[PDB]
Amino acid sequence: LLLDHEALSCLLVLLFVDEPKLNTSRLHRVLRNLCYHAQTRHWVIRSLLSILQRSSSWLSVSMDAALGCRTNIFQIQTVHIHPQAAPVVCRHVLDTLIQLAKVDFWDLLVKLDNMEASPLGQLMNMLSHPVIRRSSLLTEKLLRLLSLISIGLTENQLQLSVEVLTSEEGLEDAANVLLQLSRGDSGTRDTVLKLLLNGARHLGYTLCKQIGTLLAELREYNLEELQLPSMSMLTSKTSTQKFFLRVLQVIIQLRDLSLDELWDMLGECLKELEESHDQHAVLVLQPAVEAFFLVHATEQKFLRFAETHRTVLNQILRQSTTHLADGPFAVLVDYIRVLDFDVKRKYFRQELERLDEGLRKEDMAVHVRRDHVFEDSYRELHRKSPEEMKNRLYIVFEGEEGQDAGGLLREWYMIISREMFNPMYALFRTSPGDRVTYTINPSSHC
Amino acid sequence: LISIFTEQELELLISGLPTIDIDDLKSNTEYHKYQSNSIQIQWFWRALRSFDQADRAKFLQFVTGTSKVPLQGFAALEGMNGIQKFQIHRDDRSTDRLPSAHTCFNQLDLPAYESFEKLRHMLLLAI
Repeated sequence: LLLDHEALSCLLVLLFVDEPKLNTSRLHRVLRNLCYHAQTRHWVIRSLLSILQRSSSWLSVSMDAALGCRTNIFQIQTVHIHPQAAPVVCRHVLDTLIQLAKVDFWDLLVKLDNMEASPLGQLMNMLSHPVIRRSSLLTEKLLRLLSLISIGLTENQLQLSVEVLTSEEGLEDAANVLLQLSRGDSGTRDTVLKLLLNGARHLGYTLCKQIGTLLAELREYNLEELQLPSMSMLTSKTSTQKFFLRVLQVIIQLRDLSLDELWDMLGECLKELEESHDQHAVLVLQPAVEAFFLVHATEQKFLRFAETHRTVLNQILRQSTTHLADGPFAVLVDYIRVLDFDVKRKYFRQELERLDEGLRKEDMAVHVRRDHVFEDSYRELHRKSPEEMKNRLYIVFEGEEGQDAGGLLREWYMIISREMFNPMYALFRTSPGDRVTYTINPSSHC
Repeated sequence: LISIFTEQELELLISGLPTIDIDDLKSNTEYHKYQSNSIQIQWFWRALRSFDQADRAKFLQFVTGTSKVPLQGFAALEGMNGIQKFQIHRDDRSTDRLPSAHTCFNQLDLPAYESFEKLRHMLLLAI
């Protein structure tokens, strides 16, 4: 017992007073070291959790909460935290709890003033409480905390509502929580999968309603650029598209949702956007298309889709910087007629760079004489390895002055592509019919 | 990884997309049974103008057998028997068959397709 509960309570009052200078990381390391003693840890945490629940004269601490409102953090009449100060008391307590997760208090507190895995249930209930449920910051911190601890039905419902309602880092911590919980028990796996599916079906139903408004307004726009207001609730960063896609990416991460009324009307909507002679107008359905190809094309219907929307899926991919062979649309690598030339060229150049990404590439000299370049290159290079060829070649012409290596390389390559078709090497000969093309010379055995 | 390209696209990848002076091609077009003011020909020029650079190059390769543009212009377009201009022939067979090419004559046989949309679809599927 290094410290008693009054000295710990005096330290814990520091979590309420919001002073920027105060080193709260040092205070967290003090509480962490004190919390190596199991009974101290347990009392500290039970007090911090009572502070969160109570957030949802020496103790006369006036915090500026809003304009013209300087609240007293403590109301003593049984000790309450004035709800204006609460979000800061919550923020400091969740900041401390994140460190304790990496590794009575009120009655003591008034006595002054007159002078991991079990409480996970409380922290999952905490998501329901309004000061937290409002604040994206407190939600992100609490989710980070749960994501650390994770290493019942309502508590998972409250974790999932964090996805069906509104934080990309906080929702990736929610993905970590929901996975690592499902790793725990097959029964929590099952209940969280089926309740994700329930939420994804709600999101899908209202997304089909929204796309139905979009399609109707595109009909009413044409039958007499696209800034249909029905588009706004799809453009939104917090659109049901992004909620639906997030939930499906978690579902598919748990797999290791029947909606043809959505998918066929996404269909006719895409077809009516493409027929409406606007191009980026498709992109307001890109995440619904990526969801379609997530639910379908499991690690056919997606092939008929990529055919009937071929030029549309190409507009999608061409606009997207998502690298074709790391995103969801990688499956279509093998059905290649469904992509544009320059899409396939980009895929080529990036996947080639992916395979050779382990190679450090150097610069490498090639010393040639202007009158023999072809045979000098053959001698220098024809025994070089492919990875040495993959080095950037710079060409030095004997005794010539220095010049720009890029222009000199382009010239050198041009000269080579000419010398290739000199009959003196007997490598290539013109088609006797066309007389401008070239094929392998059957007289190269000379 | 190279097998993602077509036989056209590998040529266009190695030698690059050419810039086609459609006015030079039109200036070096021969109409045999179509005429320069036939509606299918106005559709042809509208279609080929509407095709992007890659589908234009794929057409030139389809009908001439190469993407190579003659330096002097299509007036210097070579064929089997000396300089042969580009040429469009009306294919008097049924118009439910694709256009057909004889690249050594730089020759296009083109059925009298009934509409711009259908002609464009058939040409785009051929190229």
